[PDB]
Amino acid sequence: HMAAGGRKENHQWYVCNREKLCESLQAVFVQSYLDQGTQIFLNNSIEKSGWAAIQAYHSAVSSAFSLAMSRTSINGLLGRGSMFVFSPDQFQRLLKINPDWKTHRLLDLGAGDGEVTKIMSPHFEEIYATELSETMIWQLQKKKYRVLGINEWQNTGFQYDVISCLNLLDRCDQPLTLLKDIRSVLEPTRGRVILALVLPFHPYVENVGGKWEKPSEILEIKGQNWEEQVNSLPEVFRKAGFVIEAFTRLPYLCEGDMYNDYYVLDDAVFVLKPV
Amino acid sequence: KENHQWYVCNREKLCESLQAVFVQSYLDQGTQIFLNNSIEKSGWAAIQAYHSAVSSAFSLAMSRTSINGLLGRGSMFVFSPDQFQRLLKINPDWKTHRLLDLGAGDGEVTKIMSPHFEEIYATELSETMIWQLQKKKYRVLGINEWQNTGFQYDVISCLNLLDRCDQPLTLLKDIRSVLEPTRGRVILALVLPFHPYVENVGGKWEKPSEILEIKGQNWEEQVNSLPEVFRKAGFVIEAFTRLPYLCEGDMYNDYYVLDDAVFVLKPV
Amino acid sequence: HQGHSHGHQGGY
Amino acid sequence: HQGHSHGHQGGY
Ligand SMILES: Nc1ncnc2c1ncn2[C@@H]1O[C@H](CSCC[C@H](N)C(=O)O)[C@@H](O)[C@H]1O
Ligand SMILES: Nc1ncnc2c1ncn2[C@@H]1O[C@H](CSCC[C@H](N)C(=O)O)[C@@H](O)[C@H]1O
Repeated sequence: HMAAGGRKENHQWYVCNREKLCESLQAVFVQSYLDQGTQIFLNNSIEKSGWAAIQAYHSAVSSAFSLAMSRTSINGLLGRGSMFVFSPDQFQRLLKINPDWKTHRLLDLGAGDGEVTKIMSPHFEEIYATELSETMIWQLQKKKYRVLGINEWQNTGFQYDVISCLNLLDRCDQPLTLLKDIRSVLEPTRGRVILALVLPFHPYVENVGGKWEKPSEILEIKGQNWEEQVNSLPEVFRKAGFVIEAFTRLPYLCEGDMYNDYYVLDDAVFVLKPV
Repeated sequence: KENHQWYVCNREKLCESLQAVFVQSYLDQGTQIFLNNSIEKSGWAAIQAYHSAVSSAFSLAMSRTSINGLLGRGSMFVFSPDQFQRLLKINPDWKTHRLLDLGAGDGEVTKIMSPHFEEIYATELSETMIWQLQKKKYRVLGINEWQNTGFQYDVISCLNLLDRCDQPLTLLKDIRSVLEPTRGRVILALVLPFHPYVENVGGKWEKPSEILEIKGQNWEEQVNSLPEVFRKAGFVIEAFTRLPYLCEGDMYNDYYVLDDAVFVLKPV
Repeated sequence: HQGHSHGHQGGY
Repeated sequence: HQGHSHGHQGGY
């Protein structure tokens, strides 16, 4: 719920100009709100930023070893900087599942430290993940997720019931190939893909020492505001054999530091079905 | 007769084929310089304390190898340039095109070999070692890439990897398949007594998926059991030697020593 | 300053 | 105590 005079509801994290969406997307937009689970993440992040000596240690390690490791690997080494895309309630409302729904296999590509994976994981018997960061792989293994190689998951001899690709397409080297690979191993009668993308779309591949490279493949995501860039995605997904079943606008939240209690980016989050 | 404990070999306990190809090494200038530099580093009290503190802090979260790469510590030594040349039976000026160093670590051994090559490729599983190897401008390939590039290698080095990789017999067969056949040679070093495991994060380990049957009660008996292993992968020994596998030390020891058997292999 | 773990973002 | 970078080693 939200009202025009509701205070501290951060409406700009969730609302969009629905008339700017193409009419086929207007029909499958799902309104999200600043809900209980989101406030638990935020309150937890505010508390973490209050622990000055922890923040100072993290900043000293980050300062000293940033030339030798990626920012992602430093965060995984420290178990810091965890993120949030959706609460369990938001996830269930987007996928249209009840809180007790379960299926067989989840694959979370580019799973990071697994703290977003953990929101989805109660709905699955087996959880698989991929990651390029060595310390994030350790974080995923502590959560007992089965980490597959980045060219292994396509070749296991089984299919996946949900594949999640959250905030990966703007950070991987071959995003069109990734989307095609996802389509090729999704269980086709009932499988769904959960996909999240930060808009405005700005892709690069993370390297060590705050450096980066341009990706080798181009996603044709274009537009002058959030709505317009979402409007370009149906064609991108169609090229990979997907149509949008539902989508929503959600803040991509991140734990903070000494300066800010948390950080925010603007996620567009989609449920895709194979077509 | 060379009698230093790190180099001495009981030739009479080698089989007849291995007696013909053994090459005696000794504690030479390059070796002593490594040891001298290691002793000096262990005298840097504040540096050793820092390395120890960082290693304890990150020990649960990273593999020991990656911690060493992060700090640039604990570099190792297998041979001096002179010993490398003597084993390969090559002059100091000798060159060929392409070297591949599998499981190259921080590249400090790779760089002994490097002057004899135009192009140097390396593989590594440790993210911070990859950083070291890329700082030396080596071309890093994926562990499932290097044998599928379409081109071959003039020398493949596989130094102290067989006891640390998940599939050593596949590794040896993969090396055979992309070695340049007419002149290609493999450089292989193995710590004896042979004790294999796959390093994990946090001092943990796992057993390899494939077993090498290497048995013996001493260096020479274990070496006698290698020719059969090498031949299953299509190699025969052209030359081999005994060398100390040296490593930089810490606040308690100026260096550490293991016992390497170092082979030059030729394809059958 | 650590910032967002996903990285900096440009504009539209 | 850091030991040898190749790891601990058993005996014959
Ligand atoms: N090709 C690839 N395969 C697997 N992980 C990759 C990858 N390219 C980049 N990554 C990882 O992708 C992650 C992007 S950040 C997104 C993390 C998490 N899914 C979330 O939504 O919060 C990083 O952890 C990065 O290491
Ligand atoms: N399958 C694999 N491919 C590439 N590197 C591997 C590997 N399995 C283990 N490694 C690496 O193999 C190295 C073994 S230690 C030997 C390092 C160096 N060649 C030397 O002789 O000193 C470690 O750095 C480890 O990260």
